[PDB]
Amino acid sequence: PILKELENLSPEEAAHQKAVVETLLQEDPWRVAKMVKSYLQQHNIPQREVVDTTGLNQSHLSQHLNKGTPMKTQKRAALYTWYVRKQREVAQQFTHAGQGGRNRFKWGPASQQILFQAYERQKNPSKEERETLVEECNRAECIQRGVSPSQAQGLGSNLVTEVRVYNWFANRRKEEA
Amino acid sequence: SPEEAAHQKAVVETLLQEDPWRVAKMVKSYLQQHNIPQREVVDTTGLNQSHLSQHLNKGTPMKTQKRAALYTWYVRKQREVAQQFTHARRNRFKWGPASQQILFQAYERQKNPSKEERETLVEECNRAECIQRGVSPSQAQGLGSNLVTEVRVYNWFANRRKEEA
DNA sequence: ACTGATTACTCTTTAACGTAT
DNA sequence: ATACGTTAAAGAGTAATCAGT
Repeated sequence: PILKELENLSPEEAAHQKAVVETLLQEDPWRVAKMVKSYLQQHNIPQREVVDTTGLNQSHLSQHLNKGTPMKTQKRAALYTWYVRKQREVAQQFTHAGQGGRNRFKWGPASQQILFQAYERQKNPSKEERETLVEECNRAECIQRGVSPSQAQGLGSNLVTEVRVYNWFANRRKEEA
Repeated sequence: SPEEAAHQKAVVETLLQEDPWRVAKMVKSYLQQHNIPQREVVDTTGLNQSHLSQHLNKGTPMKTQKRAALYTWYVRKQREVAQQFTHARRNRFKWGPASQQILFQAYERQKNPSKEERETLVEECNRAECIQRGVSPSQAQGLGSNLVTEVRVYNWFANRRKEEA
């Protein structure tokens, strides 16, 4: 039971988790709202996940990350709690990945740029052209998350598939009209 | 409405011979003018929400049968509006464009009105709305869910005051 | 009165799907 | 494969209510 014991929280690292939340609760909530959002953009974490896990309101949340819409300390604490825990989950997600022993896919900005330029060359890409974009996009989402491309399976639902690539061109071609 | 019982068939029959995007911009203009929510459409007609919005706003095509259900509702709808304004679905209020520039203009003059300013602004907004729908401002009870009230003016100025954040 | 916090509702956007070649 | 025609899901904007100042 080695890996699951890493997974368990050492009492000291638990006090660190709680300490970080208290620190942010004394910082500018607008300042911490930026980084929560930017992190949610770095890993393309739907707010619905936060709304589901936290118990907050999508609008109050959306308002609080898009604008400096204030929110009471108790509710912000839940967001801050979820934040520090998710950091560990995504860390393991990638770490415990690449080896063998209900979120929706969302196109990341880096991949989007890759795809747009490719659409200019050939709007209806060959299957091999499509696959070569998958890895190139996967790598870009990997380096955007600061992880090695090897741990691409950690992207989870945000893992680019050849089917998803073709769809992008398909919908974007469908948007020609 | 037997006098026009088949006129409406002629309307929808015309409309479906008509260009799809043209009739789509038309109903949206109609909905925007009377501030009718797309919900009520989706509720009565039964077409998919996303499809309707993607069609009324961008030109996404749909089958004539589904298109006919919209046209049938559009023709129908005209009757209730005119009949109800003449008479003089818990839909939610929505501010109409002419009413906003009125309220916005009043904003710079006074961020925090008092009661008498709010209620005078009411009628002014109810005017423009009745005018925007080509009906005498006397028939404002027909605006119904879109009838401006004082509490709404306070809420408007309130919410617009929270803009600072 | 009013700020303040909070929310149900409405709708545009998005990725995905099936059908009929 | 491709085009369509169609849509569940995600999020931001809108109007609103309750309560502590």
